[PDB]
Amino acid sequence: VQLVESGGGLVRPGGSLRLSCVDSERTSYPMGWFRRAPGKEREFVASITWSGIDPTYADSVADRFTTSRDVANNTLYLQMNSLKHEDTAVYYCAARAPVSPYDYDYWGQGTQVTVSSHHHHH
Amino acid sequence: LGSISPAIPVIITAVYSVVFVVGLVGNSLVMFVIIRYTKMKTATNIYIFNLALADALVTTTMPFQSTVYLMNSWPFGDVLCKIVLSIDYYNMFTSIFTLTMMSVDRYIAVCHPVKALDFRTPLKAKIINICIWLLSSSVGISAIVLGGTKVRDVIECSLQFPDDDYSWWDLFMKICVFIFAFVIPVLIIIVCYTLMILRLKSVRSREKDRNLRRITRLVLVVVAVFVVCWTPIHIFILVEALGTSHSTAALSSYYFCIALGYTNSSLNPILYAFLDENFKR
Ligand SMILES: O=C(N[C@@H]1C=C[C@H]2[C@H]3Cc4ccc(O)c5c4[C@@]2(CCN3CC2CC2)[C@H]1O5)c1cccc(I)c1
Ligand SMILES: CC(C)CCC[C@@H](C)[C@H]1CC[C@H]2[C@@H]3CC=C4C[C@@H](O)CC[C@]4(C)[C@H]3CC[C@]12C
Repeated sequence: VQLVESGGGLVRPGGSLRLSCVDSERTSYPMGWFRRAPGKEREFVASITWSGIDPTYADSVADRFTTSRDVANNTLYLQMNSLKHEDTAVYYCAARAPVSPYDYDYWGQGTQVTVSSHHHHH
Repeated sequence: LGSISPAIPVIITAVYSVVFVVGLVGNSLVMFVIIRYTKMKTATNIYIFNLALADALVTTTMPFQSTVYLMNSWPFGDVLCKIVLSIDYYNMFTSIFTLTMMSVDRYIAVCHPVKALDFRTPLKAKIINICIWLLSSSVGISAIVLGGTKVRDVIECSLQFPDDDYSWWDLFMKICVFIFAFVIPVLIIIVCYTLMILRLKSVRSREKDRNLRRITRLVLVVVAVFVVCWTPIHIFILVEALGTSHSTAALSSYYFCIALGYTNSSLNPILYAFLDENFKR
């Protein structure tokens, strides 16, 4: 897999998850986040520049979520705190090729995030 | 050399007019855009607003400097003196410390990416400005209590200290302002942005060089403006306090250096907001 996505799964409402997307082969730069709810279409979560300095956020998640980019390890992060039952979706990593704003060249397989009554057991 | 004086005070009053209007309109324009369109829900815009607000209130004091230079007296009492001085000091630190935490925020963003998640939140930005509010209000309350008028036949508005017992607390206060409003800032903003570029230069081809060139140019400019504008007046104040002279040219050069300090505040809306890739869109 090119875009290595992890950090999803079950989380309690008001709980946190740190999503991480890395391209070890260095064939692309993970620079974006998108999510697809069970019914709703593709929704923009957050973006960041190659430099990892300017992070763009969607009004809905701007207040809770925080994105960062590890330029050294070519890794994109998505800190998701105070997670509500509206954030339950399949989160996709958006990567840009090395060779144009908020448009990705490589999409992610998905790291489905669920915000329900059980985060580990009961 | 002679009695006939050159029209330098007219030129100074003209520069002040430009720097005052450019700064007051510029920073008022930035705040308007953030309040009516961006809603400052992100940590980035929170900094941009608080910088614009601080630079908008520092230019407010500027006509008083202009007037005092030409009249060569403060006839507006101690009550206005205490108010005008406190606004001039308070927002100087609020302008410079917000400007420096932007440097620290951009530094952590690149060099400490896991910390950036736990530091570049709207809450954290707000807390950082609440701290910048506290650190400045200390100098603000100091300017309200110590500020006043002195007859030593031209009336002067300044921080008044007791002269008794070979006291030097006037000089002492100026050295504290010089190190906490210039020395530690300049060094924090130089160290943060240099380490930031060094990190990006250590990434392994045309995309890296395109960003590195654009960021280095941006970095050089933002600090160049802070150095070009604050270094003349900080040194002038510090040398006059350790010495100097009270000539006509020496008085003209001082208020030209004063104007440069206000220029930093007037260029910040263009240098940080009207150059922000997110504020334009
Ligand atoms: O002489 C007056 N104030 C000092 C001289 C310059 C300003 C200046 C910079 C500066 C640097 C180091 C300082 O010690 C210092 C200052 C202050 C406060 C902040 N100002 C920021 C302006 C440039 C943007 C004062 O003390 C004064 C007197 C009567 C009315 C007024 I209005 C001012
Ligand atoms: C990068 C920039 C800001 C530095 C270069 C600006 C130079 C020209 C500035 C910085 C400090 C300034 C000096 C500050 C102190 C004095 C003492 C005064 O009695 C006469 C003028 C004089 C000597 C100033 C003249 C101009 C000066 C030398």
